[PDB]
Amino acid sequence: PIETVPVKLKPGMDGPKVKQWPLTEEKIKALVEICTEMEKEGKISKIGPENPYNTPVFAIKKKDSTKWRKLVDFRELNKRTQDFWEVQLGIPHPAGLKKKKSVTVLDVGDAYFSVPLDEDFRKYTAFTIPSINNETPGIRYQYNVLPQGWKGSPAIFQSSMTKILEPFKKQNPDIVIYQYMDDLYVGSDLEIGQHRTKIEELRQHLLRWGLTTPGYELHPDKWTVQPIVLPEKDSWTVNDIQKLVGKLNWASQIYPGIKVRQLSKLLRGTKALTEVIPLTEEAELELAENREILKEPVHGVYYDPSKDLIAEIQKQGQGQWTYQIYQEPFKNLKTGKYARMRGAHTNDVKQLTEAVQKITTESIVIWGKTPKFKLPIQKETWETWWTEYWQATWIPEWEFVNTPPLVKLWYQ
Amino acid sequence: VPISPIETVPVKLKPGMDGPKVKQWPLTEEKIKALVEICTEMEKEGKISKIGPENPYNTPVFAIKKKDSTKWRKLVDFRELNKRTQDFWEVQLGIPHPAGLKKKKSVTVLDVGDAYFSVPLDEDFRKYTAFTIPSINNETPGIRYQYNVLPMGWKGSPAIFQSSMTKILEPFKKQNPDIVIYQYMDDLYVGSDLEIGQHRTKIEELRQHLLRWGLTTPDKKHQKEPPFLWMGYELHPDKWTVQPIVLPEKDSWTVNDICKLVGKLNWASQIYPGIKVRQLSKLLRGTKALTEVIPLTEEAELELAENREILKEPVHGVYYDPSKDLIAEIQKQGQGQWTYQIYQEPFKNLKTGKYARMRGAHTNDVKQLTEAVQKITTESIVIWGKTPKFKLPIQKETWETWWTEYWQATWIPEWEFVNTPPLVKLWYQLEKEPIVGAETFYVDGAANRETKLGKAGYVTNKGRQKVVPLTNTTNQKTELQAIYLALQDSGLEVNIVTNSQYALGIIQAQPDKSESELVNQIIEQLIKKEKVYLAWVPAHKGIGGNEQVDKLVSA
DNA sequence: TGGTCGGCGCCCGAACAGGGACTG
DNA sequence: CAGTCCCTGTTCGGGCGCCG
Ligand SMILES: Nc1ncnc2c1ncn2[C@H]1C[C@H](O)[C@@H](COP(=O)(O)OP(=O)(O)OP(=O)(O)O)O1
Ligand SMILES: OC[C@H]1O[C@@](CO)(O[C@H]2O[C@H](CO)[C@@H](O)[C@H](O)[C@H]2O)[C@@H](O)[C@@H]1O
Ligand SMILES: [Mg+2]
Ligand SMILES: [Mg+2]
Repeated sequence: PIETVPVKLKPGMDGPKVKQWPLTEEKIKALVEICTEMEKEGKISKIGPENPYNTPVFAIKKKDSTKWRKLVDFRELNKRTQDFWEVQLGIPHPAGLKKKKSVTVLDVGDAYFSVPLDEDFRKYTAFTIPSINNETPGIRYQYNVLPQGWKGSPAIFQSSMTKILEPFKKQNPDIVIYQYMDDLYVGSDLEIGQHRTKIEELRQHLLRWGLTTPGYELHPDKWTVQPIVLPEKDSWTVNDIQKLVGKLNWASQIYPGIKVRQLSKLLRGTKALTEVIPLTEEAELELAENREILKEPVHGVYYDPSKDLIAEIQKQGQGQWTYQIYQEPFKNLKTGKYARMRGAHTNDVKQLTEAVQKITTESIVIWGKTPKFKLPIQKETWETWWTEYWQATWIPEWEFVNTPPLVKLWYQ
Repeated sequence: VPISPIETVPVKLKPGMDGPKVKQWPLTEEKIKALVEICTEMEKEGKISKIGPENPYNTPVFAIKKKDSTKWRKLVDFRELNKRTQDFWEVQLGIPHPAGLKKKKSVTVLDVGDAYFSVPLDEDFRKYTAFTIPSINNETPGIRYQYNVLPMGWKGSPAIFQSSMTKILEPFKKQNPDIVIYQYMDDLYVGSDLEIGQHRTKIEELRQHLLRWGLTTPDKKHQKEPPFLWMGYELHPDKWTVQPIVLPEKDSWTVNDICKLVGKLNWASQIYPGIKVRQLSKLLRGTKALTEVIPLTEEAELELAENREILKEPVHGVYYDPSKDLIAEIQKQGQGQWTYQIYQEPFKNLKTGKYARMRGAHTNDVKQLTEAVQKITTESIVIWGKTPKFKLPIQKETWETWWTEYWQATWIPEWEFVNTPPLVKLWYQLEKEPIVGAETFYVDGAANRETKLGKAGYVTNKGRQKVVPLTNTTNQKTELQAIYLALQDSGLEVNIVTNSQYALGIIQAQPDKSESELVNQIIEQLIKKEKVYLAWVPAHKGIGGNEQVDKLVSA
């Protein structure tokens, strides 16, 4: 007996109709067990083909969890409700979260199951469970409460959420707390022990309200950037200077102060690539000045809350991956590199999956948004394996690119 | 007043739209006889009801003879009613494969009598069914009828039946957790490890359960005894095979001929190893009339010959043993053709298949093998819910060299090398660093957008030079041509500097095959080299050799 | 006679997206 | 600084095979 906040799709827009993809035996068994308890608890109830809407479902294990977690891919539904959360009930983003020495992430999705869901909206949460070898037709469900991974669930629950938060917020007025989807981000500058302790107290607050909590520890102040860097060589071959001029020429699309003239002067003839070229004094200084400009920040790059974040990733090899986050081309809000991630030197898809997860997390902490990824992978390759390695409760938007590397700008 | 048997499914029309109206077909009197007897029979059951002209809806009707039977099948063309009926979400997510089935001591295959006609249609929606009956003459009007039950040819029939059937089935399944029931439309496959007498007890008891909801399983299509006929397969206690496939014998082939042929051979390739459709499909590309006659090349003929000979010997697959591993082995068949076998015990196949898809204008065997592995993995997960271990005709070091060096993320799941030739390899490797003592060719080409005329040429550190005129070309084609020239005119080791990103992108992905003959010739030369270093510089930067060759080809 | 529905598979071609290079 | 043209790759609907 609680009022159900009415929910509407964006205007002139129809519900998600997205085919369910094949699932492994372990994932189907996990979902069947999860859903059956959910049906008995009344969170979901079976439905039929009259409901034309469907969203894909699968299961994941969080890092070190060993326990199956139901994950619904609501990306299509969320875009069709996109106006609702941003315009009306959106959570504000604490610009201070990225500055905290430690930030812990808690899965509070279970709480959303408390509140019920608008009777008129439930038709859009439909998801089908497949069977191995198609022994059975699809077992369809729909949600009676606030679904985990929908963008309405934190927004509608925010009024309830803040009241539960309000005692703890007043007992620790400098601890920053942020809510993105099923997760609670809790940052503090305390020492490690105090921080983890304070985390338990927040867990107790949820417990008395009746929400079970199963957390990731971040350190946004540790987070660094990966600037463009020019090599350091005792002697320079023609090929070396040719590589350098092309890099610099591309870099000049970002830092307009780059100059190649004095370095081009070294290439004047028609020379063998391995011929050694001494650098002139004028080139040495031009190369010096450039190395400084690349330390500098780009002119007039700032975040625009209206624009979308775009993330690009490059596979550098030997387990090394570089990324840039931006909104307008060549104006990069952040650039970074990852190395020695899980699956390094054995599995590219696992490494790409990890990197996507890390980058998304950083963007949530920093801008409170997930970027749209440009993924350096074939579409068929990614779709086959990505769910195997996914350990997160959200799913960003992505697209697939094939751009071979004319220049190694981002990584030496 | 009629009667209600099992729970119905609400079915609205699409909003602001109204029921079907369209006049009946000029049905031949011979067909007309069959419907009248059946339709009158339905009314006594309560499947159908008469309607006064207060029902202003008409939709055509026809019928086809039941295959392998004297009976006739009764189809209501609902194309306009579908158009205006609400969309459903199909619950049929695929087709069951026999290789998925575990071995069962006792198996029963039984069919439901009049499947769609035992399932009530939505009460409010019943009005839209209306169709006009026909007579031997045009004098007698014929009665108007509205279905009280799901009708064949509606776009909502399959999903409603499948969802309704599962709801009826579920209570029984919960009661008997150890029975396997494969439910596909109205065909039910029941398997148990119960001894045959006990199994039939459950089988009959299941028949009673379906009876309670008005679902009738006649003895007429009840299979107590092997070999069972199920989903186009013949099921035996320890093995299965496809029901025999007849390939047309025609001496002269039309277009429609090859399509049927091709589509049969694809069905055959799930068990028969090594089926090849490449050359038979070559005959179908860019043809106008389905009726048009087409002659078979000596390629499509030879192919078709070995395809028929494979069918000569009977083959069979086995069933799935969850205890043992799944194994997929792949062979390269040439011309972008791959076949594979999935098995558990050596030489006892669960199923076979082929991957022939040509993806990309320029590609290599390693990319295609990766594609075939992915297709097998997804197929395996559907049938068995797990990924097979892979046996691949590619050296462990070849794969390591490819994937580490490629700029795209690529991966193959757990696999081992099998030394069955032809082995898959990279035909050439580009050097990471410039080659000392090798001649450096600065290459470029340009072409005039209007004339389609162009030049391709190179300049080198030794002073070697060439420029060649070309006709009916493009900038892209001349940049490739420039590279081809440097390869032709160079020794076994050569450094090439281009400003063409297009060409560099093609070549760096180590293609061994291309739709472009020019790229094939470049490949041909790359394979003959000992060392090639390709490097890129930006055009119009006044750099070195590149500027000079740029002037020559621009002229 | 020619004619319905849903599912899955293949191979095809056409229509569409988008990224560089070059043209004014 | 737009507007093309190349060239490539994706999508989608058509035919057929197969199952109800
Ligand atoms: N060619 C078709 N067109 C439309 N629907 C079909 C067609 N074939 C089969 N179906 C549907 C309707 C049937 O009720 C259901 C089962 O097929 P089927 O068993 O062959 O006929 P049937 O069950 O109605 O008669 P029977 O029990 O005597 O075989 O699948
Ligand atoms: O990966 C693309 C592929 O994913 C699907 C279904 O999973 O679409 C989902 O992912 C897209 C890319 O993020 C979203 O834009 C879309 O909303 C979501 O349904 C397929 O539709 C698509 O082919
Ligand atoms: Mg039947
Ligand atoms: Mg040029």
